[PDB]
Amino acid sequence: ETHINLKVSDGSSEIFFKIKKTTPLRRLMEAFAKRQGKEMDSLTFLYDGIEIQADQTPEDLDMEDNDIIEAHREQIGGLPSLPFLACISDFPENHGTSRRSATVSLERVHELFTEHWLSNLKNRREKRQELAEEAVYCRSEMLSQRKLLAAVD
Amino acid sequence: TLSDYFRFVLRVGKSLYYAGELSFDISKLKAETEHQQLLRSLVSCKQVDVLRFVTSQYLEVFGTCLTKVLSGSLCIRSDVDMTHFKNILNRGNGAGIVLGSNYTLLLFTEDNNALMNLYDCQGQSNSPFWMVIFEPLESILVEWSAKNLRPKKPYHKSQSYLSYLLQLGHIDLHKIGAFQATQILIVSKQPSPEAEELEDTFREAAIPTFRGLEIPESLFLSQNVFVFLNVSLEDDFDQLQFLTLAKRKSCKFFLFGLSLPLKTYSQYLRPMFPKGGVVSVTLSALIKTPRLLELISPFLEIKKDSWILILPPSIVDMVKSYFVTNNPDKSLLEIQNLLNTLQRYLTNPALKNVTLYQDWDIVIDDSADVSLASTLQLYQKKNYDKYRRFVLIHELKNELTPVNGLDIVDYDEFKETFMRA
Ligand SMILES: [Cl-]
Ligand SMILES: [Cl-]
Ligand SMILES: [Cl-]
Ligand SMILES: [Cl-]
Ligand SMILES: [K+]
Repeated sequence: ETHINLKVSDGSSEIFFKIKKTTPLRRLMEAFAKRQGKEMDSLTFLYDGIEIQADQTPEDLDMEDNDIIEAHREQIGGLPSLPFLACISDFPENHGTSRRSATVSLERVHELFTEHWLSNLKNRREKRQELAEEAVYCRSEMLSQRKLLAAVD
Repeated sequence: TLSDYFRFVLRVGKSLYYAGELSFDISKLKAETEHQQLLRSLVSCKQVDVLRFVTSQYLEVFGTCLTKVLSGSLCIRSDVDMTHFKNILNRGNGAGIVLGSNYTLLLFTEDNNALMNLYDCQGQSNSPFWMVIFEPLESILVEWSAKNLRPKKPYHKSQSYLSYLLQLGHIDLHKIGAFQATQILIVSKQPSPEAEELEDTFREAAIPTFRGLEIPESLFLSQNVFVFLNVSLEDDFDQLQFLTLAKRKSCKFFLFGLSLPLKTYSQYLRPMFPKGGVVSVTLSALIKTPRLLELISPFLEIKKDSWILILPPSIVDMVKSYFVTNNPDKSLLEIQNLLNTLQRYLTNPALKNVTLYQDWDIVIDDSADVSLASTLQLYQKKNYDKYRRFVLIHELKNELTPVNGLDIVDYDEFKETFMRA
């Protein structure tokens, strides 16, 4: 009737909200951002493919009980391309690539990326709290890449 | 510019042997407007060296980072050794790849069921070969891809990859013997991305791990206990209720987490309360027990290497002041004699481990006892890297509010516990 339950998710973590349909989503967005040490502008919330501004209300978007809002972090360097960079090898004239040779490569690529990310911290204007959550995000992603590479059948 | 074809010589491998001269229809790219920078490069290109390779399976799974621009069948104007080039692609079950500055090329045969579907290769079959053009990758990335042979710091099969990543991130838990712990204790403010990532690391090693502000007393009793404080508690760690008990129970302490100062151990991993300790006395104590300094002197001798006694530089003038205040009509000849004893224990460097607080170290308070107790507290915050214990001898034990990490004991307590050794 007066309130609705919403689910904000970034694919890995979900949070539920109880808010009036007549109140601006600014509070909901800035709340979610806080739990990730992020600024509200550092993320992008979108409901049904469309983005949401800080003044639009659940009444505007005509949101319904138990609906979802997808939060999307801004891509981090070339993080998503790392495992692909490791798979590349010399043209097989005589030898053939090994699945172990790929994981060992991924180790080197994960190393290069890290050393570069850390070295890049001077150029970062973000706060400590926000860069910390990111470093942890990077490592969990890199870990996921490793598990996926070793899963190749 | 009137040409509709991208024509080039194809060389392969470390021998750079000539496979042949090929053509690729780019007329579908001339109508577009977004890839002019790309097309100009394609045209001026007259030679393509295929030196790298990637399997089909890896492309299907990790190839989405590529941005497809155009795909089609290659045309052979001249065939020097294309047969061999085909055989190798088929045996390798993959595609030759070129990571250029202005574009990315994939070359594979029509026998490659995987890639024929992965890139919707349809239309005119000009030859057994097919090519796909993607947008170039960031310079930095291509560079890593070339240095992707071997890591500088090798991953060990016995360690969890989760810890190895932390290791690369300059948090080397193995260097501090963390993985021989009998209990892990993790503490942090919220939100706590690092703290709970750390919990994961140790839960993987099957080491008993607990996280939170409220830690049960029983968890400190293990043989080899590790206490990890997140950087977010670097200035409030003396609010942890369990701090002193932990020190008593021979726990090892570490600061961990990303820190930005300019904006064995590792950079984002730091020891706390390593060894030794600091001892100070309150005025209320110096009066209840005048002999204190010369009476705990022997303890300082033994611990001359890991311990120090620390008094404020104004300690003589401090006693005197509070001696007059307390006893306004007490004789003066007695005053000088009591003061000479302190001045003597400071003036004459009898002990090398008898230091004086720096003038800017003293925390001010109307009560001298509160002042000295607060100065030691501030000393723990600024010297947790040099000393483990911080003991304050004071007349009445429950007269001062406890400070986490400190031992506020009267002489008798100090006598039975610390001096018994
Ligand atoms: Cl990312
Ligand atoms: Cl990292
Ligand atoms: Cl915690
Ligand atoms: Cl870090
Ligand atoms: K213990």
